[PDB]
Amino acid sequence: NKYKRIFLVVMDSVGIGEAPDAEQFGDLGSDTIGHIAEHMNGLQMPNMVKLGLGNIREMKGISKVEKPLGYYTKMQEKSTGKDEMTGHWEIMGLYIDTPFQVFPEGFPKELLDELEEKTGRKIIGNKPASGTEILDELGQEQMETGSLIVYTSADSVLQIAAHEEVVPLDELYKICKIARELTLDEKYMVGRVIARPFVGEPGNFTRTPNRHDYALKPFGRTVMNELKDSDYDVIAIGKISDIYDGEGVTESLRTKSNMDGMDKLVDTLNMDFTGLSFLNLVDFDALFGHRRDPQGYGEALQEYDARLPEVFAKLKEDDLLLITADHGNDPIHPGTDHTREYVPLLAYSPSMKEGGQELPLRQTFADIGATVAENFGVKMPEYGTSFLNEL
Ligand SMILES: [Mn+2]
Ligand SMILES: [Mn+2]
Ligand SMILES: [Mn+2]
Repeated sequence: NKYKRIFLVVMDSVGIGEAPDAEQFGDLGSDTIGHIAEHMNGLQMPNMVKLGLGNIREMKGISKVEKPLGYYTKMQEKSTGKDEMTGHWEIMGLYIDTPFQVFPEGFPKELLDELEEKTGRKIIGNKPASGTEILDELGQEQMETGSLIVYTSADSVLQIAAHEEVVPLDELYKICKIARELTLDEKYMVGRVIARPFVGEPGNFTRTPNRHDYALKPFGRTVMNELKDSDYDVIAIGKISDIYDGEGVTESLRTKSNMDGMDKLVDTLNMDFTGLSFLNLVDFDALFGHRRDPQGYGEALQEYDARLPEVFAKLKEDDLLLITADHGNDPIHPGTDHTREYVPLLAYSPSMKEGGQELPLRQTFADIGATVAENFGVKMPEYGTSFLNEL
């Protein structure tokens, strides 16, 4: 092995400017990091700058350095969609023709009609909403009628809420399984169906930890699958295990925040493993990008950057750190959807004594997957070109 451990960090939604095909998606002008930097009157990310973020692209407060710690370039998404699954699945060596859909105006009547026909239940709601908002509005009617509250987020999900005393958990799970079957259809391709049971009285409803998720497996065996099958460790941190529906995962560490994500990364640095530690920092996307909150997004990026020196200190000569993103989600852009953007790529090992250089632009996110596979001597993915030898 060239490297014994690879630490892969997806800064979720942290895009570095509109991709060549951004027009198709209505994403002309999109620039996640750049617009955040302008909002902040300069972003304070000195550690990402030291790695060479500014060498990829100069933005307000983010300048190039003469000697970046590691190698740098950006990646272009090759798959059709810009959704949560597509980006991650491509990173791990796939190509995804069929995008997952989002539903800013709610689900098509055809889909909801079939769900009603199959379940014998009425559906109410059918809108994007937080768990709290939707229960405040509809919790009581749901309790009184035995209907189903169906709602969505800004991502590709169909959520079904029902009071635990009115709809038994096992019946709610059965319904979600029906909904999962109906949404494997490119007319309304849903990434994840989520059971959202709740308890309480009107004006005091709370969602319970009896949530169950119904996700799709990646459309192909991934580099994670190949690592696991070759007896390597694959440690998933945050939503990673969920994103891949556990495929190729040997250990999964739940996280509650970006700072907690960095704590778990540090935990894995302290573990003797051989293979991949794979972190998703999701706050950027979930709390700030979708909510179009550039101030909060900027603060989160500064908080993340300040955690990096400890990571640098713990990396060994045979460790490789890869930092990237999965799509954009520009907090100063119309609507609530992701933006089609290039993503940054930083590749650092303390064994890089002369520092790094610019890499050729990665024509698919799958170049990460290919690099990981080549490093560990496992079957190469169908897509992606390794940059291992460039490091
Ligand atoms: Mn757009
Ligand atoms: Mn994402
Ligand atoms: Mn998202």
